[PDB]
Amino acid sequence: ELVMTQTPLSLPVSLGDQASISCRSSQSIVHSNGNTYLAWYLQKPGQSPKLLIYKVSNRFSGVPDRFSGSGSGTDFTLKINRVEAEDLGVYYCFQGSHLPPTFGGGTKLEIKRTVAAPSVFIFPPSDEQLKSGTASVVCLLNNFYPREAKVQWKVDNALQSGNSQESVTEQDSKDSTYSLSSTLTLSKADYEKHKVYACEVTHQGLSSPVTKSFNR
Amino acid sequence: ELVMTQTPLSLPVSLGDQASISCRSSQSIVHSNGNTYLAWYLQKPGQSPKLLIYKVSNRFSGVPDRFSGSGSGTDFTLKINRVEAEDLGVYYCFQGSHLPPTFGGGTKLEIKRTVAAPSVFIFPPSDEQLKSGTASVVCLLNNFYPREAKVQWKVDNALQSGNSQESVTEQDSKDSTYSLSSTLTLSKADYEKHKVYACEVTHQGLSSPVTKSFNR
Amino acid sequence: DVQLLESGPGLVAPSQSLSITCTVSGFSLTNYGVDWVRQPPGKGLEWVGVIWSGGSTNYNSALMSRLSISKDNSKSQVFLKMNSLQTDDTAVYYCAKHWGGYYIPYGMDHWGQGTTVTVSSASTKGPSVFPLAPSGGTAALGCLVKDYFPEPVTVSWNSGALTSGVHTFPAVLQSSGLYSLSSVVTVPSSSLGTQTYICNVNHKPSNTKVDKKVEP
Amino acid sequence: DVQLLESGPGLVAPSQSLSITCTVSGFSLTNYGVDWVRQPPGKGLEWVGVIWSGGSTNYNSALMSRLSISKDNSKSQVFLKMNSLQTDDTAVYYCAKHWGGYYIPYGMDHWGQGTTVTVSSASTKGPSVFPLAPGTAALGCLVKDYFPEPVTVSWNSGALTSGVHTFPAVLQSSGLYSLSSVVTVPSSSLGTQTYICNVNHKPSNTKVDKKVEP
Ligand SMILES: Nc1nc2ccc(NC(=O)CCCC(=O)O)cc2[nH]1
Ligand SMILES: Nc1nc2ccc(NC(=O)CCCC(=O)O)cc2[nH]1
Repeated sequence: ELVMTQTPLSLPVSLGDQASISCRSSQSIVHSNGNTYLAWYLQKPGQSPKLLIYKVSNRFSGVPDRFSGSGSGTDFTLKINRVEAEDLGVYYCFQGSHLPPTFGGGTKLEIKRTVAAPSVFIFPPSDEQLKSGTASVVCLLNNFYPREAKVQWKVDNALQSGNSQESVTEQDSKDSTYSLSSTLTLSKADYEKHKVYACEVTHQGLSSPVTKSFNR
Repeated sequence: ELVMTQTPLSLPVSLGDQASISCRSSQSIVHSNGNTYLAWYLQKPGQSPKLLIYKVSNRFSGVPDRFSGSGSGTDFTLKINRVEAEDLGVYYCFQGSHLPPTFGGGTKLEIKRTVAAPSVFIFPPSDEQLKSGTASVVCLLNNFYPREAKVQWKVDNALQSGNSQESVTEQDSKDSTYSLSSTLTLSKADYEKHKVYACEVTHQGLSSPVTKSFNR
Repeated sequence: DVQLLESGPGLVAPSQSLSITCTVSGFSLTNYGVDWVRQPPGKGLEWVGVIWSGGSTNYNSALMSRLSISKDNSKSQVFLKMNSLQTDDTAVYYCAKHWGGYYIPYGMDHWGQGTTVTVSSASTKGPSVFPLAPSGGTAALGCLVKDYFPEPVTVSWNSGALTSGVHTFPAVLQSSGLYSLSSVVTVPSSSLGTQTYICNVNHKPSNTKVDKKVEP
Repeated sequence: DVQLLESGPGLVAPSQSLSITCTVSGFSLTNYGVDWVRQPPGKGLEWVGVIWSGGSTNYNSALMSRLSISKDNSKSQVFLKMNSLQTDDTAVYYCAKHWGGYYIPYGMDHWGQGTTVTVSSASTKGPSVFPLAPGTAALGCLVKDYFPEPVTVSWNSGALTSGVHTFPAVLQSSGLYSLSSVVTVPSSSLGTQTYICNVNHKPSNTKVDKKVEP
């Protein structure tokens, strides 16, 4: 059985720069009929995979000329010229010359754009939820770059720990930014034992750490 | 970051033949100080990994000379001469020249020996279990080769399906055989409705299917 | 116009069997092969198997003892079955149509949406949905979708009418073994008084449909 | 003489933290580096990180934002901690001592037995143990309905080693595990010789010694 090896696993590229991805096979994927059945697929966030390239170097209908496939035998390469926001996602190579066919591990294209500070918002538990016996406080960090962001919860000015979870979105296809939500969860009892709930946010696009808060 | 590619995934070898395992690095693992930090580990069934080779080709104390490492730059090979029963398990390469160090995926060494038929045994549910409401019926196939075996349950000559589960041991380090259990789980009420319980076995080493059974 | 859609049961117990149907439109299964591909959470795409136009199949090495693919050309359906489900088998399962070539496809041109299979002994649960009640000329509002199992939920706004400004976060598994996420949307502050915002949450595995008005 | 032993909590709930202690003997942590390596069920070995003799550390790319390795040289102890655990993190976690070389080890020469971590919201459950009743005779124990892994099985306190086969456990639709352990013995022994399987399930702190009679 063949092994398809793709590097790098993750590939930070600046808008408008070129991207080069490697895909190697453990043996020749040249068929005895003389063709080499190697395809490249792109899977964008929240999408199913799409066919970019077939037979080493042939563009699938509707695939821009910025994308090109080359190589022979065991060593193949995808090149993307003038990378754009929309090119983001995980690329895979796929060998179909020999049974069983296999995908490579994938290479994740991450876009490097200019710094963007988050817009920060905080939300108190809804009344409904409180009357169900639990309090979710949410902090939202909208459309920022880079992904690295620090979020600290403070309850009556005491820094919290172990009582919250974060979710970050996939990088955005239109402007190459992230959004993050940290949710702080508490029993109603604990929630009502306190007054000021604040979310303190550190990010490279902010001048000092920004805090958003409310009094319960 | 480096990728270590090991092939094959699985390597069936005959007792006394040679085994050859490949380990490929996506970039050179020659350090700037001039050493190449590539080691090989064997992990035997139910054991922790053990170091065989370090710095490409140096045997660890106590490792027999049937084992040797060779190679350079990106392409490395472990050769095992005169494979023995005890050499069974999963071999892994390991690159230490570059941060972060990485294991390959592993190559599983399967030993190929002469045909051996299973000794078949059947066990009724214990009384203790019956008095709890469930009836487990166990069929055991002991010390056979090859691994492919067919176990069928029949209840009053009625072929069963989807009410039983198999477990197979790892290959044996002294005799290169497998053992296998098949458990037929039944509610107490469904058990007591029937009389004859039978496990029927088909194997390469058996000249016709062997049935073992009991009356409840 | 070419379509492929997966139909699955969402939640299967360990040891039990998975049955997925691909329903196909705009081409004939008599003239095209279909592949089955899968993707474990956070992990790479895996080729599972294929069913050729004439009805023959081929399978993945790792799964082929538990897999079987069949079809009904007359009904434009293709079936994947798989027994003895493991935790490992939790994945998004895609069917993809073959395109190009003679006896080996040049690629997979059209894919279904994927259907999500979680392998687990836990029981289905529909979400509780709470409002997130509402920057400079801009307002964030959203919905907290809490305590549901298994994935996915679908979230929309104003029955799909409101598309721009939406961020539906990846789910996070809580210590309770239940999932939670939040969908947010940025709106004009000048609209809050005249426009109503209802978030539409759909959890198919539990057959639950919840519409929550998010008021100031 | 060199020994490494991992001590873990067996079952951690999703989103929560792991803390495993490696206790070491026969060498000084002031002189050697130790690695952490892990193995998801059925899967390959993954290097997790290291803590060098001097106290610096390095980490796995995939885990490094949730990982921290520290140690107490005087107590011969190394700690691994990891936060925000996912199902993914279910694995056997080994510590291994560094051997050879100057600033880069030639290899890892001694390893601990490994400790098993299941990331799950379910609760601990001990096994029910039932006999499998017997010139060669098979007898065994059925060890059923336990969560999480592992269980250990021995016969006659470990006196009886030969002809033993303890089977890989299977997960049942109930979300509980089950295995059997069997032993082949002389039929002439069945009247004179006693046969007890000793089952130990450390997550539920349960221990069952069952006597298997004809
Ligand atoms: N989307 C795809 N599904 C498949 C399935 C199988 C493919 N290749 C082969 O079967 C190779 C056959 C080699 C031979 O000619 O014997 C290729 C392929 N591509
Ligand atoms: N068992 C092992 N654990 C480790 C950890 C790190 C290893 N290699 C390096 O740190 C290379 C550093 C390269 C340099 O900076 O000189 C090598 C290694 N082997």
